[PDB]
Amino acid sequence: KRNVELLATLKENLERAQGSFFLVNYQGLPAKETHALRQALKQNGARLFVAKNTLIRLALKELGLPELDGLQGPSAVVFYEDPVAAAKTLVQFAKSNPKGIPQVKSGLLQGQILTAKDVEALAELPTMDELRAELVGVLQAPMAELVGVLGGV
Amino acid sequence: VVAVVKLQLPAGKATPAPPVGPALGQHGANIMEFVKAFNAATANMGDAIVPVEITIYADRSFTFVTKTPPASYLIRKAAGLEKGAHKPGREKVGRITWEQVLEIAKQKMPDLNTTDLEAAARMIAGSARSMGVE
Amino acid sequence: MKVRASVKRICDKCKVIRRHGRVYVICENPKHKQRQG
RNA sequence: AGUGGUAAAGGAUGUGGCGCCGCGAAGACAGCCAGGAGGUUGGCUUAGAAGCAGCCAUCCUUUAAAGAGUGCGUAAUAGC
Repeated sequence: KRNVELLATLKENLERAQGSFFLVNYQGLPAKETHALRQALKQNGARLFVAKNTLIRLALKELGLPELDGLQGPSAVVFYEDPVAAAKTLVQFAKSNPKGIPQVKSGLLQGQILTAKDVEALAELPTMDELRAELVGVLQAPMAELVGVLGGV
Repeated sequence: VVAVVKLQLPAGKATPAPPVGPALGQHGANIMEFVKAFNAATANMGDAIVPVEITIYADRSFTFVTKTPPASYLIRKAAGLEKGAHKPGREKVGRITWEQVLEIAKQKMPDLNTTDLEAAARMIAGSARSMGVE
Repeated sequence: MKVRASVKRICDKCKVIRRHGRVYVICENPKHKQRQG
């Protein structure tokens, strides 16, 4: 009685469907304006529980049961928890960045995030509005393993 | 100056009596008798909650274009809800075909919050309930 | 209003106020001045 | 309470006592913050219901989880 078997058995289920979730303080948006950034989530993403506005103690502590390295990024204040795991997190990050940014005074700030398995840095989560299509780590290898003939030209 | 107001008229008629309307023609708008112009528009839209809905520019004007029927209404619009002819219900002309609800939208499922790939299964269950198709 | 008795509140959210053995109901509507002490 | 120091009907977020109910630290309630979500838009009446006018509706998607809208209301509506 009463918080444990209910809701708690789904908070780690829809957030464990993979390994690449995030966290954003969403709320400062009217029902109509709020149903746009969330409802549209399917577009920029794919139902990815981009933090259905959990709360606290439940989402943060939840890390224990699952052991997602404890998304120790930001539990204070609003807690949305952008479920980038249940959808297709990667480059869609931008679809949620500009939306909750280019509209109203700071639509919805971000919090934590796990890069496949690592912890997404606060200051290193926004600038990446566009999930590196893997090309990044590939834009300095093949073009950096064949450029001594380009200064070879 | 500038600032308009929201409004929801019908989908078919145009006669502007009390809808087009102490609403627009007051709080902010122009001209009246939006009916004549409503018929030339709502004619192709009006039978499942169609919001546009009612404004007033510097003319004012005008008809043309539209929105469609509200979610539920637009979901079970292919029913008939011919009921209500007395109290809350409740006899004769009730069903609308199990497939109809789906066939009716189907298309009738574009403009909606966030998005929906089905308004005849989950969308119908809701709106339909408001009418009688629970 | 008063009455050496009765009082089962009223104004849908009419208050049961404890004041001096004074069974006094307080509300937001004069209609309820319930003085039964 | 001065009951001690006569009284019933009956009234009560009196006082103290059970023998019991809510604790999801998946950290409580009164206090707080913000959103108070899109089909929700006639059924009659639509002069207006497009929850906040009367004869019932008891469904759906959708997330802060969802009010078949408990409530200040007029012309619907619009605001709490």
